[PDB]
Amino acid sequence: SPRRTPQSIPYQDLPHLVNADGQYLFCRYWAPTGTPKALIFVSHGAGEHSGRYEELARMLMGLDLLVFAHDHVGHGQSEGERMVVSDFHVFVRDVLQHVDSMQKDYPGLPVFLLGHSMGGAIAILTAAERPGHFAGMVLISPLVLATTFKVLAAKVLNSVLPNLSSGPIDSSVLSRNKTEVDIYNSDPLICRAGLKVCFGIQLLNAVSRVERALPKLTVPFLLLQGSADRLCDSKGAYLLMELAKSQDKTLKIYEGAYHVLHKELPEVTNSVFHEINMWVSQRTA
Ligand SMILES: O=C1CC[C@@H](CCC(=O)N2CCC(COc3ccc(F)cc3Cl)CC2)N1
Ligand SMILES: [Cl-]
Repeated sequence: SPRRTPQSIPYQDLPHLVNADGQYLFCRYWAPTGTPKALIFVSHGAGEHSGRYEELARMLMGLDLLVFAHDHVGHGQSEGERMVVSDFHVFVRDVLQHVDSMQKDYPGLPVFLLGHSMGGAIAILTAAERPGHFAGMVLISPLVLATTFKVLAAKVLNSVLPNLSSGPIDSSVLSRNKTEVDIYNSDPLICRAGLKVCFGIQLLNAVSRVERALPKLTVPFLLLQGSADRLCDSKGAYLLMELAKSQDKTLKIYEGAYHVLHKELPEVTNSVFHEINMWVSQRTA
């Protein structure tokens, strides 16, 4: 019996790769016609999948970039227990595998990363693991940072039952655009389950690792952040601008905006799209 997605579609029918753990990841490509100027991997966030970057990805392909992506393990059309991972580094390992593959097939080309939220944390750790290799990083409200005993309490019963959950990601604080909160609450590829303690700990490892990595980054980046984000605190973006050694770093703050700036009120989203577009054009031209 052919291996199937968690939505029972056979992987022989979809673009895919197999990770070091023997798991199938669903892959997604937007290739320009004629020869590409650069490569860019798009790294999605927690609960979501590659499909949510359709718009951004089409805009990047339109600047003649080869845009590729995959669903992280335990997300989207990829394999694994939903929103669980053996160590956060699996995600980074899997991005590097996909990047190394794409580079083999398009040698010469600069490679960029775009990440949102958890996908931004993965973007940072990926660049930090191959210092000097990435041409640029586009970070949309990356996970860079919530109490002390809830931290200490987690790893206590991470031994007992780590399959206990806290609340789901609260969808009302995702975007002031209610159409996009509706779309989020409707997408059958989005896992809206509670946050498992075991996943909660990996997210804490990620935060911890990202903070140790910040002082070591040199990669150019564009950092977009909402001031009223209840999921990834604005202070994290300020901290990344403080600690990164990158000679080429830009912060744009969207006053009042929630977490998902690429799916916000259209004044914000159109700005987000325009800024990413200008910043990538200037660095591929
Ligand atoms: O378009 C979209 C749809 C989905 C959204 C992205 C969501 C995403 O990736 N999140 C948001 C929640 C954040 C929770 O963080 C923690 C939770 C518990 C914990 F114990 C320690 C941490 Cl650090 C992690 C990252 N954007
Ligand atoms: Cl890691």
